[PDB]
Amino acid sequence: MELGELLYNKSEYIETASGNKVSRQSVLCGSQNIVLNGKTIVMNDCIIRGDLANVRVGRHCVVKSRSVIRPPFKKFSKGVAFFPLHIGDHVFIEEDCVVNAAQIGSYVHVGKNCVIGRRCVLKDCCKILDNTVLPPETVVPPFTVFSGCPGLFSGELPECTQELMIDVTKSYYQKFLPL
Amino acid sequence: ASLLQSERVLYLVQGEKKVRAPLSQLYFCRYCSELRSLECVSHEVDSHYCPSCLENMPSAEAKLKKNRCANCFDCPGCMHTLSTRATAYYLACGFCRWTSRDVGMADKSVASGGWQEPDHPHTQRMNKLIEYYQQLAQ
Amino acid sequence: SVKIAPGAVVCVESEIRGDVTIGPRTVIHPKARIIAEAGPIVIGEGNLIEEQALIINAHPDNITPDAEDSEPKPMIIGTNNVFEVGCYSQAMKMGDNNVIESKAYVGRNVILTSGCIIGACCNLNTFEVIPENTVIYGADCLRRVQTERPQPQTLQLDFLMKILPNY
Amino acid sequence: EKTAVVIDLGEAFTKCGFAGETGPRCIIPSVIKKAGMPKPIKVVQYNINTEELYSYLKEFIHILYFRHLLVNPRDRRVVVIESVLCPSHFRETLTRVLFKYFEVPSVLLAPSHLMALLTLGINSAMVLDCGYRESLVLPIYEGIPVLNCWGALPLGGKALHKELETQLLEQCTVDTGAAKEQSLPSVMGSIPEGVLEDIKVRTCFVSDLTRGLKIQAAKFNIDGNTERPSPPPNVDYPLDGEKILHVLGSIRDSVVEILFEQDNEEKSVATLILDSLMQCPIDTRKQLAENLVIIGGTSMLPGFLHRLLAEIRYLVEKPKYKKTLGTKTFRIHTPPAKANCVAWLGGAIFGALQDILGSRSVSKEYYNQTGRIPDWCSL
Ligand SMILES: Nc1ncnc2c1ncn2[C@@H]1O[C@H](COP(=O)(O)OP(=O)(O)O)[C@@H](O)[C@H]1O
Ligand SMILES: [Zn+2]
Ligand SMILES: [Zn+2]
Repeated sequence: MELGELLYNKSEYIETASGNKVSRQSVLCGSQNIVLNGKTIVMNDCIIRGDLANVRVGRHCVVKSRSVIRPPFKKFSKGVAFFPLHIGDHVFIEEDCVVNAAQIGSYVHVGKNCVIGRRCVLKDCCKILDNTVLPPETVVPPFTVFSGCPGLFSGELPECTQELMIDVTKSYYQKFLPL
Repeated sequence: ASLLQSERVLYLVQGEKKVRAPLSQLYFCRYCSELRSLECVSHEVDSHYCPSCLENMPSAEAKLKKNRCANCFDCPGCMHTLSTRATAYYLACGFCRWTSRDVGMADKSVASGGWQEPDHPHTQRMNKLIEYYQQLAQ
Repeated sequence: SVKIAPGAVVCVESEIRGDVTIGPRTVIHPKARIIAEAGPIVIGEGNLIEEQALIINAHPDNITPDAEDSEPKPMIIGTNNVFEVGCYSQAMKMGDNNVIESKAYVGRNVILTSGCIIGACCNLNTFEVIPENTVIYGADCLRRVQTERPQPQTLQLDFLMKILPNY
Repeated sequence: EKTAVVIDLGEAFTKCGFAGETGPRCIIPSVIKKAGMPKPIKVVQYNINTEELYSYLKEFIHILYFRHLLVNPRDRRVVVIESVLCPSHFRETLTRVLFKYFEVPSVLLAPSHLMALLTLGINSAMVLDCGYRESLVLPIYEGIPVLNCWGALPLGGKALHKELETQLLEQCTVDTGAAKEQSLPSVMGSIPEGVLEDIKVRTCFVSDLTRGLKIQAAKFNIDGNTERPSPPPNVDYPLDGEKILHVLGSIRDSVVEILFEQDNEEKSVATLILDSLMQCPIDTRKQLAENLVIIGGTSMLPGFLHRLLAEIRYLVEKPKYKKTLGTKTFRIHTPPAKANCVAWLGGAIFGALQDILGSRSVSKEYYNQTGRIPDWCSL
């Protein structure tokens, strides 16, 4: 709201360990294969399944409530297996959002309730708008905005994304405290 | 940029045309002392690239190829980057289930090299008219 | 009131309620919401369910007319059927060889055939039988297109047999 | 020298590409998606303030020169195709945008009718331009446009879109998907122009003269009991997903008739050729009649060229045109590119002529000095 990030008070129940905060409400079925190296946030009722995964997330990663990050299955003639996805640094997944994406780049703002397709690659410094469908096996270049049910080039982003996005994710993390 | 409403508080530019824009969009000019907008500044062309198969093409090759990638294709029904599927290759979309078999294009033995667009029907008549007017203009 | 079948890798951690009738070779993913409110949920072999998938038989909650005498409305589902991420479903009869896409809201009385796909993030409340081997794409408009051949998804289901153990 | 770019700014669609090519590279709706506005504003709009028009054209030309075409604007020349009697302030603005902001080397303001003639190769021909706003005709005799014998009527795309909307609202039958299986009239107060255009193209067609003449008298109902031909089957069209509009068979073949209707004045798209040709010089009559050209996207409508040429030969026998244009042989030219992209193709053929282009075209150095674009009005 007018550049400034607003207050969000968390409850007592949340798994805070080595900077990484993960809501107890949010199930993450397969805790072994999933890894959170940095000071990540995972909001309540969110899913990070371990269906033969290697879900590596960023330094300041944010996943809002009711949102799912599942790896896609690669339809290979040699052997059909689930491809391990790698969420980049400073990644912001918005609320109620579906992600079946392989290799999500750093410094990205994925919009609200937007379905990303199977085996979908996202390069760094991009932005997917809200109520948008990226089809299976699609690529989005840097400094781009993809939107619509087709999921196609809408326009370009501001030049200063790399520097700006840092402030957003770090401010949200700092502003997001217990009550 | 969008999550925080950068499109609220705006900075003004000095010159002929006055514009109200967010600081995120604006650029500072160091040669002189006056910040200028994306509108005010002149735009150039550096490099061309495909959004699917990210391959930096030179300016000369683009003019020959009509600003297009040879390997990658976009579906006609919906506007999305197609994918090569085998059984010996057919072109299919992920969003809509439009195939290359539907319109009746034959499957190619080689993956990329085989696929092509038919020649323009009035291409021979075109060159004859240019050469006539070229001689007449001379 | 549960009719669990061997071979089917239904995960215990997924939520189930009512007079369920489980299929031979079905594979239910965790946090998959199946309810048998009025009539039973009949499941065909190879009918895998992925992520959030609201399958209810609550026509008594939807309308509540107090008509059709008993009105069991038993939820029949076919074989080799992929339920994707966040797709709402409520179909009394549903055919074999059909794949609803992610966040696809299927209607209160919509009958699915073979080789038929619902569009991702597309909602269809209107009651209308789907033609044989035709796909719907987009939310803004339906834009129906007839497919050349039906698409099978057997290999995917078969591999989950190996994964689900110790999860 | 570099291959000069060709742009053709229209109300419905803009043609864009490079000179010495078989057809245009990009053809797109002439609109811009501004932040806040739900429906995108139209870039060409006649009779508005210059500053507001300048901003829209600046926004549009930017999209053409970077997103659609990939080339530096300052490097290579421009060939701006625009119809004769295009509003003064609009053409003055369009040039001022290209010369001031983009800093193009030189613009050439070619009339669309003379460009359409080059594509065929014939030196003299009659040219009808059935566009979006107005269906204009202008006789071109051996390179010289005859402004004296001009002709225009508002029987284009806009007039046809409006006529379709009116007819659909009368016989309105939509299946919303909310106990709307029964015929529901005018659930939506207005239908968006994007939908109406798609219905027109796919559903509606141009009827034969014999069947059309019956349709005219049928809807009139001039002391006759159900004297209409059997219509085509009713086509169901989806509106915004769930809502299914059942289009009546009568609407498909009646909507077009407003173009070819006499309406007492004796002013149709057909009559406009013969009205112009009768006003032409006596020597030029037989050459122009023999060489007819039908450009514009409105004439792409299926079975338009047959109805027009037939309606011509019927209106010839009418006593007004029977004296002058009685024993004349009307023959249509088939241009190399499609009816929509005939105008553009001429500018490309002209753009390929680097030697003549530089001389005829107005240089930026001249515009910066003078500030006076040459027009067919007095200097
Ligand atoms: N391929 C086509 N088939 C049928 N109708 C068309 C086609 N292309 C355009 N049209 C219709 O005819 C009109 C042609 O207008 P156009 O000549 O492109 O614009 P302008 O007259 O402003 O240059 C469009 O508005 C559209 O309604
Ligand atoms: Zn490519
Ligand atoms: Zn497609």
